[PDB]
Amino acid sequence: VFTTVDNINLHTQVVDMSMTYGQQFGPTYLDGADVTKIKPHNSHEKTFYVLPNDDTLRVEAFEYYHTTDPSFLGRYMSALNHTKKWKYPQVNGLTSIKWADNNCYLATALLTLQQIELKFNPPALQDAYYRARAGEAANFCALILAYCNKTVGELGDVRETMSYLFQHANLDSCKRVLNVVCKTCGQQQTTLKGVEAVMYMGTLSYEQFKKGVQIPCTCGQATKYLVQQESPFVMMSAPPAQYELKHGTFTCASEYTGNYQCGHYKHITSKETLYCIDGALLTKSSEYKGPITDVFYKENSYTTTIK
Ligand SMILES: Cc1ccc(OCCN(C)C)cc1C(=O)N[C@H](C)c1cc(-c2cnn(C)c2)cc(-c2cnn(C(C)C)c2)c1
Ligand SMILES: [Cl-]
Ligand SMILES: [Cl-]
Ligand SMILES: [Cl-]
Ligand SMILES: [Cl-]
Ligand SMILES: [Zn+2]
Ligand SMILES: [Zn+2]
Ligand SMILES: [Zn+2]
Ligand SMILES: [Zn+2]
Ligand SMILES: [Zn+2]
Repeated sequence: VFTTVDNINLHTQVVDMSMTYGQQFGPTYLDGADVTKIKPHNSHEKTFYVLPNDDTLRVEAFEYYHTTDPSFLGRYMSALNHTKKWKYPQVNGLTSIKWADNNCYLATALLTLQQIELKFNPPALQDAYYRARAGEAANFCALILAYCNKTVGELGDVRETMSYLFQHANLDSCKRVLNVVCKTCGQQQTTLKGVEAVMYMGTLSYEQFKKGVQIPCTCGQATKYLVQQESPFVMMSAPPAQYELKHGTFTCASEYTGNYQCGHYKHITSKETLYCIDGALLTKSSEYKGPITDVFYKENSYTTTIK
């Protein structure tokens, strides 16, 4: 019998058939199911996931997941019991998810991550991220739910899910410098780094951010524009409104229709033409107009031209 916390460093233990796994190993999981109350069986003699009970397992658990929350393995194994049953079709060369248990926001996020450049700091996230691009995205979706502290069936927001994931990614080299102009106060330059340098809530178009956005001032309206952007991408979010998506001006977008929270997501991507991925469904179009809430753009190093 093998016990592990990372499926890498395995620990071989000797088991019997009298006591259950709970008494011998603590809460133990096979695949995604809970074999805590289940007694050992013949075909079980394989590797089992156990909650860390010593310092060696606690250290290995942090090295793989970068978390010390004792409930993390439980939330992760509970989500995996559903995600392993989902279907992950290949739509337009991308891995999507067939609709199941309100996974519309998870599918839009999964398709978005396969199109932007991202390096995850937790090794467990990075390893499953690679398998997700290759078609095996069950572990990756389950880990996303665990890190975001969300459960299967819960209604998720794509912008909130991306932000949670961005905080577990290497965005240290990302830098955004803004300039807020105000006729009374003057000019103030602010520098953002990391997660805050790649996301903005207000407008959907990256060009309006470069031209200037009407932002309030402490004295009372100013204008904020982008001076310099050094990031592999930018995420522009705005409340759901009708927007015009043109081929070649963006990478991918998030469509939200329906009421607040209990609504549905769809993924729009710009290839040789505009593609609409709704789980397992694909529709193409030369132009698009609909309710868009998130737009992702590509970037490397931008520097403004206004004094
Ligand atoms: C699907 C879903 C799941 C979870 C969730 O959790 C939010 C709670 N969270 C704070 C923890 C939200 C959503 C969700 O509805 N998302 C969508 C994208 C959404 C729709 C609407 C909206 C308004 N009218 N109608 C008919 C729809 C408004 C907005 C909106 C507005 N302003 N903001 C910014 C500033 C925070 C966002 C977001
Ligand atoms: Cl960490
Ligand atoms: Cl992390
Ligand atoms: Cl609202
Ligand atoms: Cl772009
Ligand atoms: Zn970490
Ligand atoms: Zn389910
Ligand atoms: Zn299920
Ligand atoms: Zn002012
Ligand atoms: Zn849905």
